[PDB]
Amino acid sequence: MFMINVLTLIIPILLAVAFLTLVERKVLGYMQFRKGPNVVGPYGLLQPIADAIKLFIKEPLRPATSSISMFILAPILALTLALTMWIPLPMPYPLINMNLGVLFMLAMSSLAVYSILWSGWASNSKYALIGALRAVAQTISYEVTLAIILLSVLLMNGSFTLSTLIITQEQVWLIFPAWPLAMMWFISTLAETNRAPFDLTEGESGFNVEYAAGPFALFFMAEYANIIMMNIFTTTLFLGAFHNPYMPELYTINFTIKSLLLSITFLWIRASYPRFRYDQLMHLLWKNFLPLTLALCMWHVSLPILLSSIPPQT
Amino acid sequence: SRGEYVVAKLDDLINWARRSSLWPMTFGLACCAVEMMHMAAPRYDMDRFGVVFRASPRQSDVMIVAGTLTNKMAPALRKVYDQMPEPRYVVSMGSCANGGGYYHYSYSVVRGCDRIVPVDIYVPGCPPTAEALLYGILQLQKKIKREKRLRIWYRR
Amino acid sequence: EMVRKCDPHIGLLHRGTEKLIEYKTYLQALPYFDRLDYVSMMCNEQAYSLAVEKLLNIQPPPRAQWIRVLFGEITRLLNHIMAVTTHALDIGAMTPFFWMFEEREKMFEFYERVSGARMHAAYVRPGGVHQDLPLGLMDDIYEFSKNFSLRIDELEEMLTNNRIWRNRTVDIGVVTAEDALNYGFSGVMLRGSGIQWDLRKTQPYDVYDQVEFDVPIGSRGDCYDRYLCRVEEMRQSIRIISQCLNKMPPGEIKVDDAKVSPPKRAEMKTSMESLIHHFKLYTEGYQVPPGATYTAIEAPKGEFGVYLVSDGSSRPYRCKIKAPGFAHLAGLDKMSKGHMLADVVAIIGTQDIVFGEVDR
Amino acid sequence: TYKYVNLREPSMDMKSVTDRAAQTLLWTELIRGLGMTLSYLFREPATINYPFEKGPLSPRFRGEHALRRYPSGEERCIACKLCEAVCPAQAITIEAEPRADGSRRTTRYDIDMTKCIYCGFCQEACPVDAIVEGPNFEFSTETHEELLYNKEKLLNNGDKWEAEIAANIQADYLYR
Amino acid sequence: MWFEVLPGIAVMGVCLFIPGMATARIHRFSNGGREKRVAHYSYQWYLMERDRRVSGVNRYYVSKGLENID
Amino acid sequence: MNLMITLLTNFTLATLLVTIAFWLPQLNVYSEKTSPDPMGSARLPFSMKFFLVAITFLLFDLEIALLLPLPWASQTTNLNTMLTMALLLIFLLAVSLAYEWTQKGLEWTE
Amino acid sequence: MELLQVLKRGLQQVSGHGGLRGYLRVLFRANDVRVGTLVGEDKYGNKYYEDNKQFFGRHRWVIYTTEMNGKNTFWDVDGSMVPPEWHRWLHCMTDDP
Amino acid sequence: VAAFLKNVWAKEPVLVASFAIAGLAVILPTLSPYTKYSLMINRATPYNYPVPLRDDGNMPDVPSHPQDPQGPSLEWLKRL
Ligand SMILES: CCCCCCCCCCCCCCCCCC(=O)OC[C@H](COP(=O)([O-])OCC[N+](C)(C)C)OC(=O)CCCCCCCCCCCCCCCCC
Ligand SMILES: CCCCCCCCCCCCCCCCCC(=O)OC[C@H](COP(=O)(O)OCCN)OC(=O)CCCCCCCCCCCCCCCCC
Ligand SMILES: CCCCCCCCCCCCCCCCCC(=O)OC[C@H](COP(=O)(O)OCCN)OC(=O)CCCCCCCCCCCCCCCCC
Ligand SMILES: CCCCCCCCCCCCCCCCCC(=O)OC[C@H](COP(=O)(O)OCCN)OC(=O)CCCCCCCCCCCCCCCCC
Ligand SMILES: CCCCCCCCCCCCCCCCCC(=O)OC[C@H](COP(=O)(O)OCCN)OC(=O)CCCCCCCCCCCCCCCCC
Ligand SMILES: CCCCCCCCCCC1=C(C)C(=O)C(OC)=C(OC)C1=O
Ligand code: SF4
Ligand code: SF4
Ligand code: SF4
Repeated sequence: MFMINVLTLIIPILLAVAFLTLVERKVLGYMQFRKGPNVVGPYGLLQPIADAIKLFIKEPLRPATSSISMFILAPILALTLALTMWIPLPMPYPLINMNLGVLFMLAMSSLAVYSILWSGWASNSKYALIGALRAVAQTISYEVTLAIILLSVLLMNGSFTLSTLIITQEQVWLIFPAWPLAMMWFISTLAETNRAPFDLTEGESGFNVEYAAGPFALFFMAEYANIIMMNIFTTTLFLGAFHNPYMPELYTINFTIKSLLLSITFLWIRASYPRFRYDQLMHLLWKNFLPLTLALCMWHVSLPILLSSIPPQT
Repeated sequence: SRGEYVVAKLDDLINWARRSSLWPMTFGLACCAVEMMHMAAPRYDMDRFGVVFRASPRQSDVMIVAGTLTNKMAPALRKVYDQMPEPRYVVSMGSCANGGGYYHYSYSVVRGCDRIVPVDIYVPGCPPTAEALLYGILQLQKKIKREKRLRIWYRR
Repeated sequence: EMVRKCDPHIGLLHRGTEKLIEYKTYLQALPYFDRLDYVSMMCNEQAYSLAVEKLLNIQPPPRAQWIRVLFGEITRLLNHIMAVTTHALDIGAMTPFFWMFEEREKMFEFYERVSGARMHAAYVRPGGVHQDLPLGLMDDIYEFSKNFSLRIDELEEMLTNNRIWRNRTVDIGVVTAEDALNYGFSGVMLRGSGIQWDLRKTQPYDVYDQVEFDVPIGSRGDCYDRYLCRVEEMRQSIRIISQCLNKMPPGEIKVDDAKVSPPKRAEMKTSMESLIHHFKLYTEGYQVPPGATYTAIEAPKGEFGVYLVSDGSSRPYRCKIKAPGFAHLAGLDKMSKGHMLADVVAIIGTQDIVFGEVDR
Repeated sequence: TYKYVNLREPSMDMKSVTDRAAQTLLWTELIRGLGMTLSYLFREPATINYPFEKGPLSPRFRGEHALRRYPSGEERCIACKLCEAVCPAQAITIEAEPRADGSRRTTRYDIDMTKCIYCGFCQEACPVDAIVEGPNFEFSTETHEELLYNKEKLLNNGDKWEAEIAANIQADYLYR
Repeated sequence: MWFEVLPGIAVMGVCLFIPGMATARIHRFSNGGREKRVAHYSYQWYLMERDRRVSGVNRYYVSKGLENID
Repeated sequence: MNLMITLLTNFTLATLLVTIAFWLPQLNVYSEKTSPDPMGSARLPFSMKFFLVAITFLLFDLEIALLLPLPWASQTTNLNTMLTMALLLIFLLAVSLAYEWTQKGLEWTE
Repeated sequence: MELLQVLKRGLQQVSGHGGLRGYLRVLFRANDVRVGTLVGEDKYGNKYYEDNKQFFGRHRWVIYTTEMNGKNTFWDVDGSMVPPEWHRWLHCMTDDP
Repeated sequence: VAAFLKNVWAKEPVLVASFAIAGLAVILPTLSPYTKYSLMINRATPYNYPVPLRDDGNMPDVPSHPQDPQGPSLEWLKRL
């Protein structure tokens, strides 16, 4: 019965990632004064299916790899981590209810740079390796503000428990006491997933260009699973919905609408801005987000003490 | 028979998925690049056909040779063609890619890109309009729709 | 991260255009100029036409000159839409590309209504223009111009005060005025450096001394002031188009010398002299008196010049083509030093470089 | 007669400095750009439904070539080779002879459509309106030599498109 | 117009609605019509194992009330 | 236990999709390809700056590891000492960032 | 409320194509369900429609025949299927069909 | 002390906000009247069992029952 619950988690993940590609092409279409796909299916609803079947019978690109083993391991690690980030998510009840789910997600997202690094070294292109090193340095840079912002928010929660974060936000959204943390958090999640305006793997080579159409599609769907997941996590973390315990589907509808709007906000940010130069988002992290993040971490340490608003441990 | 019916339906499925998800790599060589950009512009909008705008050359399905092919760039064209995964198609757009065009008798122009790469659709014009190029892309989709890969495989 | 040396290898679109001009007549060599700066077609037509008309010692009629200035500024809108939106597209701002190519599609409809082709019109000829404006064209040019300032305003909303766009342009590619003059820069490449120079003002051609407009001048010599100069040149092109639509005169559109411009088809089929002149202008062509001119216009990329040498025959002996992008891409190596690799694509964008005119 | 783009000194009073700092810390122009992108989201797109909806053309449009006839069936081309003399790409190849009724007619009228620059100098050099460049732009082929039209193909394009070509010439002949 | 993107958003939203609805119904099916017992701390697990021992059917969720005493 | 089952299911589905993506188009018989990069054969030049930003990540990540028990440490009854040491750790992370600034360590990847 | 008028226009687009069957026919062939004034029909079965409230480019269209010159064109519609007398009207070279 | 402050707020508003929020976090808990209640609530939270005292006979402040008057109270927490 638990295996049914695991499958009803992870097969809808793959379906939502499949149709997120359609939603991105359509929304980026209408924001660019054109249409998106509307020929292949009715309203383009068969475009992800057609594209999956196209990519899974395309010729293998057949690279000469420096390592065969890490070239196999990098998509496996990417998909495994992108599927295990979902299991503590309280929506309203997590699959795995763990006491330290926030730190679990921070750890499993910190492990996601090995897929980039191993795929960059497993290619024989030196320029692909340079791009992989830039992508890893970007991701580990923004993980610093992820961890410190996330700590500063959970100083209002009381624990690392993700389900407690719903109880924390029953009277007000947590974006009201922590909107500067929310906006630096949101741009840091935008820079974690290598999402525009932080997508330098498409700014003028990607780390995974030596993969065939199948494995590059697996990297791509792990990336969009990370995108939907971080939007759900940001929704749980700052926009926590009403939860009637006798009617859990009210919370499920509410966090689903908010997470969809936040994923469309990712789609709407990539339809609006040019890219950063690489040093410019390094400047954005180290010289702008990190001093404010340390200052607000001092503020959110000292603030529950000075107002007598320390959250409970349990 | 059953096997002929099964390979016919699988041919229809894989031809549908290939012609409905064509990814182009456009050699924006010369003035035909401007008109390929108009075929991507919101009036015609290739992206609603499933034809994405500027896929990378190692994942694209069709090479649109849009412009004049000179002698100095013909090995680069052929190298990008050899780096494309199969099934790869070639749309020749406009007169210089088709036959040399207005620079046919030049010392430095390849007289049509079909001296360099095999070509599927010849799209005529100087430039052909964006609507004429979109006509050529839909004709390429119709050419993919009547492919018989698995039927010939079953009959061999 | 820094760039020490940038060596642009070109000739990938060298077509031997101006050797092919030597084996063709003057009317036959006119459509090569549509294909040099292939976003600025009728302007290069105008530069070649002014060169041949200077060597022929004839002048276009006034309505032909107003049609040439009208379509030159429509062409300038085409080229600066191409310039600004691809310069933003290569940096990452992909959305005003699609927002402005619908307006660019409508100006290609203007070209197609007046000539029959959307891009390579062969419309501005030595002697005037090929054919008169069809009825209702000026109404639709007015309907375009009445709304196009809002399109510039929302482009300028998306880019100008955007801090990501200002980080990618403000201290990038700084060119001094003396180095821009020494490197043969022209147009916006001079005008971002604060040099007050514009060939429509200083060395005016067809009726540009009769239209009223302003020249946008930069202050810092960078990518960002050149962006602002191109946006403001789209503004001033809308201004000149309004002045051309109001001050369009009646009359003929070819010069009324039928030994230079071909006669009308009604009188080609009626008059003996007109049939002879139609015959000889479409088989031999007109003879151009011997001499060498360097005729330059203010194309939307800068000074576009033709050094045309005639020997007295109906075919050009020599036609050297000065493109702005040739000297601009030569100065790319100086403009890219002390910058990063991602700045190089922005400097290649701020120099408006179309390789058809760069390579010929 | 000139203007200065970007020669503004920003005001240094506390009001304007706090305006610029609220812009820096609260991302006001970034919300402006998101607003303009959201504004195009709710517009009707400019996308026509090709092939069922077509781009607007004029009667001057220069597409596929056609040899025309008189209103008696006699072909208009009297073999004068003006079109191939003016042809800037040398796409037109003409051979002629007197035929059985002594008329001056072609035995070869070839147009290489892959040399052709579609500029229509042939249809304006033509004294009898024989060669025209008609309104067809949807004639893409699968083979290169299918774009090498001989006299039979061009006369068949004339017979195919004449009902449209005559009306386009009827619209535009008073400008020519 | 813009509402053409809403079918894909609807499909994706149903696909995001499925996991939480599924785990809520599976938790109510596996735990006697109630929520799953949250045992983050060893006292909660002690009470839960005591419930499993006092139920007599080796199921923690089968609750025994005042009817189980005299 | 349910966590180990879920990890095994996620890893098995990932390995199955990777096996399908590496071996479903291998069944085709397409063609043998001869096939004879911005740098040609020059050895990868070392960047000191990428190493410095990775080490700065590592040291700030250790300081983050010290900062991680604060939502538990706020529950103590020695709150003046706890608040003093929390502000002292975040201040020493800020002093590390300031020294990384002022000796030009955050330059050309600022 | 004006959303009710939008829903009524959608339902009368379903009604205008002759029911749900003709609605789905034109949806899967045209990728387009708006109704127009039937301007005419050629000798092949192509049906030519106006709608002058649509913008310039959408205001004239053709629903192609399902069989032309022996070829099944139910799914294989083609821009060259338009005869020349309707090719001036459809491409807006004239106001007159 | 005022021209330098407007200068750094014009040039570097991120860092001015950073040092200002950090200064408030430093100085404001010493000026707050509610810092005392944080301590009082953390000591009012009964994690352990209240191990009772052997009644020697003379302990007037220790109750015999939870509902007795003597002993530590939490009226301040319910009221605040
Ligand atoms: C979670 C739901 C969504 C959350 C909100 C996010 C929605 C909006 C997103 C818009 C699209 C953004 C795309 C990416 C943008 C990247 C660029 C960018 O913005 O860079 C950040 C910019 C960078 O600025 P910059 O780099 O342009 O500035 C120049 C900086 N120097 C001089 C160093 C070169 O700003 C920040 O870093 C600010 C981050 C947030 C700060 C929040 C401060 C709150 C107020 C604190 C108190 C202030 C008063 C003082 C104390 C008073 C005490 C009483
Ligand atoms: C959580 C929800 C998730 C939902 C995911 C899916 C979203 C999109 C749903 C589908 C949308 C509509 C699909 C319509 C498909 C096209 C049908 C069609 O018309 O096919 C025509 C084609 C040829 O027909 P023919 O008979 O030749 O025509 C000549 C007639 N004189 O005939 C054929 O091609 C043969 C028939 C093909 C039918 C394919 C149907 C679509 C497959 C969808 C798969 C997913 C279904 C939902 C799964 C989740 C719910 C269980
Ligand atoms: C034993 C017998 C069976 C043997 C094995 C076959 C298994 C089933 C495979 C699918 C059904 C077989 C037929 C496939 C389609 C054939 C018909 C076809 O191509 O119809 C064309 C029609 C659209 O017409 P079109 O040519 O595109 O015209 C353009 C518009 N002017 O096209 C349409 O209307 C849409 C066609 C959609 C095709 C089916 C839907 C996609 C496939 C779904 C199942 C597989 C993938 C599952 C999910 C993968 C991961 C996302
Ligand atoms: C290259 C190799 C292959 C790469 C791809 C696959 C590996 C990477 C992706 C998967 C990563 C596995 C992570 C496993 C541990 C995660 C941490 C963890 O267990 O946290 C959850 C929870 C802690 O919370 P708490 O509620 O306090 O504990 C329960 C108390 N009621 O604690 C629990 O619930 C405890 C449950 C029992 C203990 C579980 C032990 C798991 C098995 C050992 C580690 C497996 C991974 C080894 C390889 C790592 C990557 C190389
Ligand atoms: C006491 C409380 C705790 C304080 C420590 C904790 C702070 C939390 C935030 C952490 C910040 C870590 C990094 C700080 C580095 C400071 C040095 C620095 O950045 O100097 C360089 C800078 C000029 O920048 P530049 O080198 O040109 O870089 C390119 C960008 N233009 O130079 C400058 O911009 C000048 C910066 C100094 C002046 C800032 C004044 C802010 C005043 C706010 C009001 C007072 C708040 C109370 C605290 C006292 C502040 C002096
Ligand atoms: C298990 C496999 C599920 C289906 C595959 C993922 C869903 C389809 C995504 C298709 C796709 C789109 C639209 C796409 O645009 C794209 O290019 C950026 C891809 O990467 C190569 C894609 O994979
Ligand atoms: S066919 Fe014509 S317009 Fe096209 S690239 Fe060639 S010269 Fe330019
Ligand atoms: S359109 Fe021009 S290039 Fe083509 S055949 Fe006529 S004259 Fe020659
Ligand atoms: S088509 Fe016209 S110009 Fe050409 S040979 Fe015939 S009559 Fe002369």
